[PDB]
Amino acid sequence: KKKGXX
Amino acid sequence: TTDGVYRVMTRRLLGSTQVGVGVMQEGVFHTMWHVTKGAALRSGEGRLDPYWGDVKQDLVSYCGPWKLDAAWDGLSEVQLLAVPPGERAKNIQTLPGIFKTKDGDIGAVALDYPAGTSGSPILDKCGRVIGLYGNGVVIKNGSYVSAITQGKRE
Amino acid sequence: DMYIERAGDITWEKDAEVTGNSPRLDVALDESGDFSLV
Repeated sequence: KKKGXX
Repeated sequence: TTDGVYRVMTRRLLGSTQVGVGVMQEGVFHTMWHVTKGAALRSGEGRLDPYWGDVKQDLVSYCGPWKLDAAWDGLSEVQLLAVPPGERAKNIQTLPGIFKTKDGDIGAVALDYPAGTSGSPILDKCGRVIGLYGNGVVIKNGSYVSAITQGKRE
Repeated sequence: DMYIERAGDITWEKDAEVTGNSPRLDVALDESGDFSLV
């Protein structure tokens, strides 16, 4: 979330 | 310490790694908390010390209080000044969507970039920074949407 | 130990590529700073 794996 | 957009690098992992991006304005460096977890930063021979941070807003400022106070007008297209790892800074124009929350509505941009792009600035047509890219969600179809995350200028 | 590297001016680019849509999403922000879909 930060989407790279998230 | 010139104004502008900066990569946030670390040499703790293999080689040199870009963990995020930030904005230098008015003597203050602005990035997202999850990029630095509030650590101090080297800028050449000098050191930047954290000054303000908030995990819930996912923001942090160095050398001074948060300076960026422009806001999306809710109508106009904006530009992500994306600074991807290992790649040149590039502007991407888009019309923001909206995060609807119990505490009001937040602009959001549906642009997907590497993790180390976190902290790249989102700009209005006057070149003012309306927020930082990289705190978001993944939509029912697997696409990424980032809030336009803007701090408060004390 | 982290360091910064200048990458550019902060400026609007007249000829910029346009892309991405404009989703309207109900979300929640938790105390850890994570957004979630409702």
